[PDB]
Amino acid sequence: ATCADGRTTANAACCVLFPILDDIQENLFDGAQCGEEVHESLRLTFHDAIGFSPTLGGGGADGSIITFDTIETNFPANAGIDEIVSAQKPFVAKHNISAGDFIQFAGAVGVSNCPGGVRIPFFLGRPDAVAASPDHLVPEPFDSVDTILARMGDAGFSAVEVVWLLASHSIAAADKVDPSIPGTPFDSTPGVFDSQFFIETQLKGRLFPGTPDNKGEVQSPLQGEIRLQSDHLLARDPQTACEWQSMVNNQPKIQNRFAGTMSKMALLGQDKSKLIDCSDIIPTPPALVGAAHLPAGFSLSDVEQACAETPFPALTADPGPVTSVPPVPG
Ligand code: HEM
Ligand SMILES: [Ca+2]
Ligand SMILES: [Ca+2]
Repeated sequence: ATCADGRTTANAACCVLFPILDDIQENLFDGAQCGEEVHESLRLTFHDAIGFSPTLGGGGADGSIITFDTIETNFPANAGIDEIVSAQKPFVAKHNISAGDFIQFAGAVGVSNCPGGVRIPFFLGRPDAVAASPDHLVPEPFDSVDTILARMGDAGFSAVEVVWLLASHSIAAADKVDPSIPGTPFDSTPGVFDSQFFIETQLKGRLFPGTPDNKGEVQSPLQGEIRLQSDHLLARDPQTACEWQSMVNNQPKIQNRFAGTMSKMALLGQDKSKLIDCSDIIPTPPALVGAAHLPAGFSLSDVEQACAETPFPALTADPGPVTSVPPVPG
């Protein structure tokens, strides 16, 4: 098909996405950058989609977190999501796609702006949300590993799929875990979709980057990096540790598994055969920058080996003394 301005797409319903793409790239993502709004938009894909259970209910990736914002943004597990919901709302109102479609589209577009990123398949045609998600369907960083894995399992994901989705934490920061240090990333490269998250979570902890005693947090290996309790434990648990380690220095696996599992997440509560493929709209991401490494000052002895089948790979360390990670600009 050929759209209004001459750009082409396989299925013509998808032409509606071109003006939306242009608009969000300029006016939501600050000129196609991999920064705070991209990261928050990716977080939103999960907080919308995971509100799905075959028995507890919820419509999954249905836009409910926007349409029923006054209910959902008040769930404890959704703390801080109100900012990005408020930012996306006027875009949904202005454009001609459902809220569910918009959230997944914006996430996919955003990930495609990040160096090292991947093109996530994107489907059009989710109907409007019917009801708010039930509460207590979004995992929390202080939930037991088995609780997180069961919740994700209930939604349809294997333990290895949870690991692949958590590649998202390679382009990610926290504002509410430790409110004294908002914008503190989960890896040293929050502007690059890379394996540093999987590496740096495997290191022995050293310090709290801000205050002690925050729920859902444990010690981090680096000033200016924060470590979730859940991420600490998933890197070490027998169900997930070998898969976690397998991501290290394997950019093509990170990309391919993230794209496939994000597609599956984007379709929770939906039927792919009742939607239209608009994957060819997503831009081509920039190339990976940087290579897999231990942080400056670290060595292999600082890695906590938790995969029983295979030792952690030796990686070279950046040169020089231990440095600290800059926060993500708000
Ligand atoms: C498996 C269980 C998960 C837990 C317990 C978890 C927990 C968290 C927490 C506590 C934060 C910080 C929020 C704040 O204080 O500002 C966060 C951020 C984030 N999460 Fe996860 N998460 C999980 C899975 C995922 C998944 C599957 C995705 C996929 C999209 C995702 C994407 C993100 C992103 C991109 C951010 C960064 C937001 C920003 O930088 O503005 N998370 N996550
Ligand atoms: Ca939802
Ligand atoms: Ca990264």
